[PDB]
Amino acid sequence: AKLNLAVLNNVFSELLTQEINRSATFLGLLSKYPERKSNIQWGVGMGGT
Amino acid sequence: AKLNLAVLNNVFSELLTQEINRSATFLGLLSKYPERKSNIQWGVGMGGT
Amino acid sequence: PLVYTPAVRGGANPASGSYLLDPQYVNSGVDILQATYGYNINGTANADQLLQRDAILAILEYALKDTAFVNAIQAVAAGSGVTTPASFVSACVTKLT
Amino acid sequence: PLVYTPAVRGGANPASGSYLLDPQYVNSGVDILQATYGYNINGTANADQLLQRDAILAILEYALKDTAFVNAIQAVAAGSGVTTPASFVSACVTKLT
Repeated sequence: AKLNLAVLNNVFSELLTQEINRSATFLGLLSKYPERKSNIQWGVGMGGT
Repeated sequence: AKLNLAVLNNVFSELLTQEINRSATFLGLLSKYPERKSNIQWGVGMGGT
Repeated sequence: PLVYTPAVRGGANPASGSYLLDPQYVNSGVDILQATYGYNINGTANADQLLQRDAILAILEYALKDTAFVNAIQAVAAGSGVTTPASFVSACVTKLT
Repeated sequence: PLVYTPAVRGGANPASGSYLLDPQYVNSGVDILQATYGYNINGTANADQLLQRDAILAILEYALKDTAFVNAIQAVAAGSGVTTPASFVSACVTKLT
């Protein structure tokens, strides 16, 4: 018979390590703008003269 | 997929219950004495006259 | 057909999923087990794994506590071809088929 | 004859007798056990209960993790008359002998 055998508690330490790749590299430099409109309209100038 | 289903820990509490019976009543009233000899000798007197 | 319910009395199906096994005395004498059983961690159901989890808990709540099952799995391990126990677990599957 | 070692690498025979099992992923998918195994707490193991302890730790480490043993124990539970699983283990002990 062991005295404090089955009454031992286990405690996880404070060492969470995130081990995935999540990163917005290209989204982090696109110079974000807000737009509260339905669609994005601009003019494209071809030739013709 | 729980994010802390394997980091939660099992901890007991200070509630040790004395279950075994180890009592000593008749030893507790015999008026103990320290005899440091080999054997105790006294005298018993019968009749005869 | 088999109609197993989780044998841990107050708390068969938990909210967290850490279905804490009750401690059990495994050699019919001298040892103790003290398991847990975390639920769904790499998927949810598959509608087949609910029947395989219906047998993992049955072989773990009841079978290792039993004294006639453990004397049977003792006898398989004493075979003439049972070493390095990936062959122990394969020489008991062919007993179960 | 079975030759066997405790499967966790640096913790084979512990000093305190609390042999912490390493967690295995049991249902081939989605679950986890994280068991322990206390050593001699109700006496000693008297030269025959070492052989039963030799086979309980093999059925708990190298067998529940396997995908052909959990499918072999699934098909017994879908048999005939295997209800109230104190008879599931008694219908499994007849196959092992």
